[PDB]
Amino acid sequence: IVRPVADFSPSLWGDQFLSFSIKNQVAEKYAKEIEALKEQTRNMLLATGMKLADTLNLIDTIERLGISYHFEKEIDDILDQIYNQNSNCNDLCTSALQFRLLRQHGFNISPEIFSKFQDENGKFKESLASDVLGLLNLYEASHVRTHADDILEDALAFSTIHLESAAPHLKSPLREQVTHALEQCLHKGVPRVETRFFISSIYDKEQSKNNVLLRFAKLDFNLLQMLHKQELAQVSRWWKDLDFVTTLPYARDRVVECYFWALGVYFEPQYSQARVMLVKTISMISIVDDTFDAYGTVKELEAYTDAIQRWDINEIDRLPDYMKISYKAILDLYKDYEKELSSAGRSHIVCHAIERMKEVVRNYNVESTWFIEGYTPPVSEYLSNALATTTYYYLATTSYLGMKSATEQDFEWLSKNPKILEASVIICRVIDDTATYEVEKSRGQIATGIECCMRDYGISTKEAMAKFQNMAETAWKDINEGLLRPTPVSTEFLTPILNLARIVEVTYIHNLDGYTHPEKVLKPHIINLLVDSIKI
Ligand SMILES: O=S(=O)(O)C[C@@H](O)CNC1CCCCC1
Ligand SMILES: [Mg+2]
Ligand SMILES: [Mg+2]
Repeated sequence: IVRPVADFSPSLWGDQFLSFSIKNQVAEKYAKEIEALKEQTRNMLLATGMKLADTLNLIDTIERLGISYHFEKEIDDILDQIYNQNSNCNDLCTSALQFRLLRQHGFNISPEIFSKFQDENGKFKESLASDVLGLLNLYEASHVRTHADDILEDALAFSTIHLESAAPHLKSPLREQVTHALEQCLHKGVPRVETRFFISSIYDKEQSKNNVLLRFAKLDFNLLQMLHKQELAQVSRWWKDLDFVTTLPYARDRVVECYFWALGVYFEPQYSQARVMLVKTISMISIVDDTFDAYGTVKELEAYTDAIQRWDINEIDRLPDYMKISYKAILDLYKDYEKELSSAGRSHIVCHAIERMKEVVRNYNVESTWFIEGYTPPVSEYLSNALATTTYYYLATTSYLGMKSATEQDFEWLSKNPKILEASVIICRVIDDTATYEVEKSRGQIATGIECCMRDYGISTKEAMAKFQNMAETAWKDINEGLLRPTPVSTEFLTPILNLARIVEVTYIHNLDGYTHPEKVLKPHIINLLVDSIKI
C-alpha cells in the first residue's frame, strides 16, 4: 500500500507552551486590585443623571476593553431602559452606537432611527460625509443588520467610502481605529483579538482615556491570559502524551491553533472546563479529517466509518493498526468527558456530541466516495453533505459540554438544527470553499463547493464565488436575527454559535486560507493572546 507523501508544515511553536507555572503572588495581587477597580467601574455604570451619549460611550468602552463580562446585569438593565425609553433626538454617532449596542444585546430597536439621516430614497445624506465619528459608528452598526433592515442597505458602502477618504489625515489613535475597522469590523471579530487590539493600540493612546478603566482592562486581560496559558499547557501535555506526532505522522500537529479556536468560542474564566474539553475535540476530529483526506484507502475509511457508527471498543479488531490508534483515543476521550462530568450529574449529555461526531464521520466518507467516483453533485446535494463536514454542528454541540448551566433542553434545541446554528455552519462552509477552491481544484477535488456551484448554475468561478459570498451575507443576517429577544434558549448558548461564525471571518480574513496555513493568519493572534502580555 502506497501512502501519500506528508505535506503538512510542522508545528510553529515547539515546546514553548508545554510548561507554564503561574506566579501566584502576581496573580493574587492582580485579583485584589481588580476587585477594587471592578467596584469602581460598577459605580461608574450605576451613576445617576448621565446623558444618553455618555452612557452609551461608557458601555461601548467597557465592552471593547473586554471587561464587560463582569457587568452583564448592569449593562443589560441600562440597555433595556434605553430601549424602552425609545429616544430619537440624536446625532448620527449616538444613534448608530445606540442601534448597534441594542441589537447586539438582542433588543430589536427599529432601523427607523436612521431615517432622519437619509433622503427620500433611503440614501444616507452625503452632507454627513464629514462626520468621522458618525461614519465610524454607522460602519460598525451596518454589520448587525437582519433581513428586516433594508433601510440600512446603503450604510456599509456609504460609511466605507468616506472613512477611506478621511483616514489618512486623521489624528491618532482615531486613524488607527478607523483603518483597523475597515479591515475588521467589531461585530464579526474574535472578542479577545479585538480587545487586545483596542486596549494596546487605541485606548492606551487616547488623550481622554479613563485611567481606572485602562488599568482594569490591562490587569484583567493579563490575569485571564495566565489562566489561558495554564489551560494550553495542560492541553499541550495531553497532546504530547498521545504522541500522534510520531505514531500518526501524516496528521497535522496543530493543538495551539485548536486552542486559539476554543478561546474564540469563549474566553471567560468560568468556561475553563468547557474550553479544555472543546480543544480536545477539535484536535481529535482534525486527526480523523486528515485520515480521510490524505492517508486512508477507500476500504480503510469504510471500516473506520462503520466502527465510528457502532461506537464499541470491541470493534478495534476490524481496523488497521494505525486506525486503532485514533479509534481508541476517541473512545477514551469521551469516557474521560463522562468521568469529568460525573460529580455534576451531567454525564448523560455526552451522547449528543457523540451523535454529532458520528454525523461528521458519515459525511467524511460520503465526501471520499464522491472524490473517488469523480462525482460533481448539484449544490443542494453538495450542501446536504458538506455542511456537516465543516464540523460546526459538532463543535457547537461540544461547546455546551463544559457549560455547567447547559440542560438537556438546550441540547434538544440544538439537535434540531435551529436557524442560527445552520447560519454559522453555512458561513464556515462557503467562506472555506471560496478560500480553498484553487488548491482543492489542483488536487482534483471535483466536488468542491465552487465547482458544484459552477456546474450547477453554469456560471464562472468569479460568479460562483459571488453567489457564495451572498450566502454568507444572508447567513450573517440570520445570525443577527437569531440573537433577538425573546431567544429560544438563554443567550449564553447562542454566543458560542455567534463566536464560531466570528472564528470563520477571522481565520479566512481577506480570503486567505488561515485554516491550512497557521503562519498566514493565526500566528500573530496567538502571540498577542497567548505569548506577550500587555505592557502596563
Ligand atoms: O475543510 S473542511 O471543510 O473539511 C473543514 C473546514 O471547512 C473547517 N475547519 C475549521 C474548523 C474550525 C476553524 C474554522 C474552520
Ligand atoms: Mg478534509
Ligand atoms: Mg476547503
